[PDB]
Amino acid sequence: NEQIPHDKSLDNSLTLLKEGYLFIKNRTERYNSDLFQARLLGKNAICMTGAEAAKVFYDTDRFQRQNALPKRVQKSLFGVNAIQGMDGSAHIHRKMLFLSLMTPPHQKRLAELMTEEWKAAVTRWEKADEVVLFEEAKEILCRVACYWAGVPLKETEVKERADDFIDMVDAFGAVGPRHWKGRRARPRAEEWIEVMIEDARAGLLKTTSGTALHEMAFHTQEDGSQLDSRMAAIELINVLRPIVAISYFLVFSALALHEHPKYKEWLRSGNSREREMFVQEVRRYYPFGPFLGALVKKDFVWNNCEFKKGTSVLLDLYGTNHDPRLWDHPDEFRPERFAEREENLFDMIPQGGGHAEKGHRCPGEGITIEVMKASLDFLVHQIEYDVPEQSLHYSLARMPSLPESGFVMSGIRRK
Amino acid sequence: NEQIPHDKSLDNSLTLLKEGYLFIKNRTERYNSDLFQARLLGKNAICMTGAEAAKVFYDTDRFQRQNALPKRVQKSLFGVNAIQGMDGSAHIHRKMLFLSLMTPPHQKRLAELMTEEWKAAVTRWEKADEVVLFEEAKEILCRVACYWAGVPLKETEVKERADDFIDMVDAFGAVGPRHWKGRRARPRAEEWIEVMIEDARAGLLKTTSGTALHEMAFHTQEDGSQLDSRMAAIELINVLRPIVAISYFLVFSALALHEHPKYKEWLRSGNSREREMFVQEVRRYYPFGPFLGALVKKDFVWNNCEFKKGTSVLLDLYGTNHDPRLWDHPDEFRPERFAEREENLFDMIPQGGGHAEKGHRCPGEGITIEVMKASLDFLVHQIEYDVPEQSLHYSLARMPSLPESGFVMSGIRRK
Amino acid sequence: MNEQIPHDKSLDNSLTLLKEGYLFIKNRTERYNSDLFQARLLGKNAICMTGAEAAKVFYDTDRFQRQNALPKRVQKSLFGVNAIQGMDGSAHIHRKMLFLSLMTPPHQKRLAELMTEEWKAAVTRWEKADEVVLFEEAKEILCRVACYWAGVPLKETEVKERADDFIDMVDAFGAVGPRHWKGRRARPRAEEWIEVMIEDARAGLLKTTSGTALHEMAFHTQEDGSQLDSRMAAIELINVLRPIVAISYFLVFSALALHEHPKYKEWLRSGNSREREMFVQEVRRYYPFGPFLGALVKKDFVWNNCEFKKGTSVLLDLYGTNHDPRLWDHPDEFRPERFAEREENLFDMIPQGGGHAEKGHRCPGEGITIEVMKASLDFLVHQIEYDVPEQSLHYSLARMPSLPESGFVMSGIRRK
Amino acid sequence: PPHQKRLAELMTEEWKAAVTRWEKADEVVLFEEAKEILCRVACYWAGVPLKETEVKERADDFIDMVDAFGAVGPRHWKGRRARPRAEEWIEVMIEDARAGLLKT
Ligand code: HEM
Ligand code: HEM
Ligand code: HEM
Ligand SMILES: CCCCCCCCCCCCCCCC(=O)O
Ligand SMILES: CCCCCCCCCCCCCCCC(=O)O
Ligand SMILES: CCCCCCCCCCCCCCCC(=O)O
Repeated sequence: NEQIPHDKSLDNSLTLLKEGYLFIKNRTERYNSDLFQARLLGKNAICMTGAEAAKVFYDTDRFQRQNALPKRVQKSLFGVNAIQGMDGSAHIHRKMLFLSLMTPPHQKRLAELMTEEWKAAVTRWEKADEVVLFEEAKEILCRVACYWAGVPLKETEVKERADDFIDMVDAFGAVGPRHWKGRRARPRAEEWIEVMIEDARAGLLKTTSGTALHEMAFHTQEDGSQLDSRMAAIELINVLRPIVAISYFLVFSALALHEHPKYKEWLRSGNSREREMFVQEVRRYYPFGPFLGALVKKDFVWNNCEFKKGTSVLLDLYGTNHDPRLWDHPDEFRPERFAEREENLFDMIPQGGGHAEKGHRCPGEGITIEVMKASLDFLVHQIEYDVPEQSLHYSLARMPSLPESGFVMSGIRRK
Repeated sequence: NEQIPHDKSLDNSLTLLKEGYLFIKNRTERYNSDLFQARLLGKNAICMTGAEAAKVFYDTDRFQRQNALPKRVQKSLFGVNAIQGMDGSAHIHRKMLFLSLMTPPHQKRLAELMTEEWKAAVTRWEKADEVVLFEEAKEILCRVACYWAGVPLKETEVKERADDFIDMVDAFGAVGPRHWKGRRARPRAEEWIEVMIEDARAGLLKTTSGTALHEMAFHTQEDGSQLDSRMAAIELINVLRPIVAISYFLVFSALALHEHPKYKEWLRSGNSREREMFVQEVRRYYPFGPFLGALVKKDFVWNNCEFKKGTSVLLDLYGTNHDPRLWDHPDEFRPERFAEREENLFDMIPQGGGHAEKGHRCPGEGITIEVMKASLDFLVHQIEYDVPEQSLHYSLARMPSLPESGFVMSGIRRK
Repeated sequence: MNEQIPHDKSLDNSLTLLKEGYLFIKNRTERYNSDLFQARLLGKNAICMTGAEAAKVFYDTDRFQRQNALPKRVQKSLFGVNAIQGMDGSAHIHRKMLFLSLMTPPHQKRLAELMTEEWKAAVTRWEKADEVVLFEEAKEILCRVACYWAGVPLKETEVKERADDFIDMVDAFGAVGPRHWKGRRARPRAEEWIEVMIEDARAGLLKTTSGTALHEMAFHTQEDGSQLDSRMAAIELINVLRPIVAISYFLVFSALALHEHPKYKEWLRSGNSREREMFVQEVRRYYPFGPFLGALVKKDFVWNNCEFKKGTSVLLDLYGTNHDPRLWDHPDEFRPERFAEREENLFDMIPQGGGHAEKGHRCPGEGITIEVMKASLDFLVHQIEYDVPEQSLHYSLARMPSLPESGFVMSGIRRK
Repeated sequence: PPHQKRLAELMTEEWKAAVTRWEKADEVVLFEEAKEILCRVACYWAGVPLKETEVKERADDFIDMVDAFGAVGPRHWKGRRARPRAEEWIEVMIEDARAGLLKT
């Protein structure tokens, strides 16, 4: 009873597990429409793609994030009742706290700490037979994130803290044991950080003004009250965990360098401009965030479709980032496409669209870019290495997707 | 005043632990009364026995089940706040859900799956030195129950899941370590099944209409709302666990065939009619459910006893099944006593009395009988085996009870 | 307001309290020449005091309350959540009478005698062992005796685990990091273990005996006649079992005192119960255990030219008061003879609290602690001879609680 | 007879001391108490050092050898595994005693 296409399959959630990052795109292509209806994740939903749909998706008067996604994502990736599900001035108030910790001075400090760690790892890498970049990245990022945040990290817990952080990320689009590893990792990380929050509030743990642990421990909401120690820990996890999740992008950028070697000498000849272009294309080209979920706040009409209050809407991030209407040859890795490109908040949304200060767009975008640029500079200039025979293939069905090998490296030598 | 027999001892709960299935009958015999007063399980109680008392016990205007038993039974056998403690229209509404899953077609299906599994196990049994029927029964029943319910069950977890189910059953009448194993097994099973409920509601787990997992996940109460995912998991476990608990009756059936071999050829020359009589006598003769607890809902007088509102009342299941006024030679195993016998809902109550549709009587009675008939048919026609030297003794003080050896078999060969 | 009252203005005072421990308050009362100073401690603006006169005001229940006084960390490790230590008013007195009813002189005598038989039985094994750690031996014996006297079943294969969980809770009350987390994990294990007992008892499924701690906690009724929650009843029973095991600290300090002051061995041997009580009291006064106590100002009042505002945190220095030269001549010296002909006072000797135990929060186990210490000291003096080999007997005044590092390891043990 | 008397008197002291522990226990298995007491008494009388944290495992190893002499299968294999552990544990004592590094 509508001109809006309707997928009437009742197993669509299971097909989403089968198709992953291509579920919405396969159907927007099939139905010749930027939007279609489908029962997904237990809700009658509308899936939409494209920059114009992203513009509507980020209209906070038309869309809310509360109760948008199933509880399984909060219990694994986000944390229960955290910022991802907040709306109104309360969300903006808490969003300002996250943004205050991810300013360019923070981005520069984090990238510089990573540069030091990469250079120091060379002396052990030269003595190893093989090195898995994903494993080295997750442990370096965990060590750097905690140090930069004032979070104590003993050397005997680095691997278990980093694995717990990655287990949460690796579980957001999974069922069965991969999803359960994140469900068990989250309570350990929350208990671990909440103790620091309580010790800090009693003065029994030294904190430093301007760092994430201190600002989370002593942040006050709009009513002047502090966050519950568990919520303060959860929101600190929403800083430490995604910094470790940069490991995925670091492996993808290394895979892109390997699969497209002409950009290797192109990066050496250039400077930070060419590294940023490469890093932006890594974020646009490779999969990470599949889609975003929202609920319709008030009845409205857009693109000849009636959005009723309460219906779930999913915005295809991967499809928008591979839209031929916005990107020429979208399925090709071409860093040159970002040369002299005007800033657009809705055609490139691997970490969200719109304004971070007025919406749910990722505030760690700058940190992600600067850490990637520094890690790319290290791979290009500091060391030479072989990429031995391995399964470099990554599955689009799997969410999040990662090359099975993890970019194993051998024959590592300093330049 | 009452002037009804009164056991004035203060350690009666400890005496119930040492006398078990005979505690109520020892005192009804001693007091020459169908009922007596006593302080049991921390409550001033009245124990009663006989079919007439069973008729009164199942008057839902006179009796309720809410708050009738200590919390220890919920936290081990039943689950907290499940069907066993419900009253009124809400209980009948949930009771219809269970009954819809245990109709004769379900009984036939479960019995047929059991036959197929028994026959396949012969190849393994012929190669083994000894086989413990109890351990084989619980694992087969667990795999058959989960497959029939639509509950996924990996081969690497069949033993643990079946052990967790049996631990809950083996703990309902225990104190100390035996009871604690059921207190620890219950949260494991609830968490295991609850994940399935939430995954099914999100469409991420395939379910099939008419199976237990589906019907529990999408059952709606009187107000049209579905159960909490934990409640739905608890009530699904109230289907899976008692199916595994049939292992007790299967072991007792083999013990009856061994201790009274005159019935082996009697069953051989007979058919389903003789298997019914044998299976029914196994349920009447051997102990399983000791007694049932209820609370007096309103003041009433029965058998010259004034039942005050709120007092605890225990109905002797075991003693009623061995009542010489209802069964000739009640302490003898005589399957022929069920030859062309009319339906009586209160003289034979090993799995409750009254109407299962209008009360708390076990809805799995038909499933239990049909699975027992199939397993008995298998032991009689399909294999020959030795019963080596073992302790086949079972204690009437241990609740639940089981032959100590578990009817270990050897020399197994197909026929 | 209180600009005259001295004021430590450091922002890291909670961290300095961790590194100074039992000496944090005395260092500043000596520094400021005052029984009173202000400081931000444990996340609250506080006033620290010391001396017998300060203790008198601290135990004025109209001026001070215990609810919300300490951080929740102490409840989650030592006390238990919402237990007797944080209660005020008639409800506190009611539950306090329950504890006192289990720690009367008949209970003190029973526990002390149970200790004596266990010490004597241990000699047979001690003679066959190369070395014996008194701290490890005490906590096991104290746990076995406390559970037996309380009616708490204790399997032989769980004695070490239960005793370790009790000490983990005690050893964590003044710590941060791993040492504190051990108590944070031990408490749920102990609470769950005891709560099943409370549930089985209330159902008649576990035998209890009137007059024993397990029975009295399981069937204690509040002012409104209702029973405690099964979890709360277990928590308060642990507030009896655990502190009995905690006597292991005092037992090691007593043996440390005999070794470090050998002249009192013959003094005790040539004496009787009088000299043992004097030695035991001096062990409690001289050695550290209870650092300070916390309370909230119940209502506005003025004392010692200081304005106490309702809600402000106040910490009473137990250690410093016990070493106050105004009350004890040569206070930093172990002199058991100082307790001969000592007038009984409720505010100058406060290692386990001050005031009246029946009208305040003073430790009701003081009598049990003394009687068990006397019997243990009697055994160490008359029953056995032993060597104290080379070991680290040092105990840090910054570590809360404190213990000689070795735990007074003994060797060459033989009967007398 | 002097060695017999000494071992019996050591046993007597151990039985008497055990009563304090037995009075607080719900149950006591005589076989398990006898094997541990005998192991401690035998080692002490022999001059063999025996830490309290190893009494159970040393006594278990001793009984495993005895309980295996007329058995086949797992019961016999327990003794076949306990013997190398006990032989190695005692040969180190012989080694140290002959070097004067263990008091005898
Ligand atoms: C590895 C690279 C990253 C990717 C692909 C990514 C992606 C995303 C996506 C898709 C969202 C949801 C956006 C929305 O709802 O509109 C998000 C939100 C968020 N991200 Fe990231 N992110 C990354 C790195 C980071 C880092 C390193 C941090 C922390 C320093 C971070 C912090 C956050 C926070 C706090 C939010 C919630 C923002 C809010 O709800 O207002 N992210 N991110
Ligand atoms: C092994 C044989 C079994 C025995 C001895 C047994 C016995 C009992 C007893 C004594 C009750 C309590 C009756 C009452 O309160 O009046 C009961 C209830 C119940 N049984 Fe069974 N049962 C058996 C098998 C099963 C099986 C195989 C299932 C599931 C397929 C099952 C499902 C239930 C349920 C759902 C209830 C609760 C009914 C209600 O409260 O309305 N039982 N059973
Ligand atoms: C025999 C073992 C012990 C038992 C059963 C015991 C019991 C208790 C109880 C029940 C309380 C709470 C009283 C209240 O809040 O009203 C308490 C408080 C206290 N106990 Fe003990 N105790 C024992 C040994 C000790 C020892 C050896 C010390 C030495 C450090 C000690 C020091 C304290 C302190 C400082 C308080 C707090 C006093 C206050 O808040 O005013 N106790 N004890
Ligand atoms: C099939 C399950 C449904 C899929 C749920 C998708 C969850 C949307 C959020 C994805 C954000 C990307 C995560 C990057 C790492 C981080 O920021 O923690
Ligand atoms: C300590 C006294 C016992 C407490 C009262 C026991 C009441 C429960 C009786 C239920 C018998 C049937 C249990 C087997 C089937 C199942 O798994 O549910
Ligand atoms: C940050 C320092 C903690 C504050 C001090 C908390 C209470 C100190 C006094 C209690 C000492 C009692 C310890 C032995 C008895 C017991 O086990 O309760």
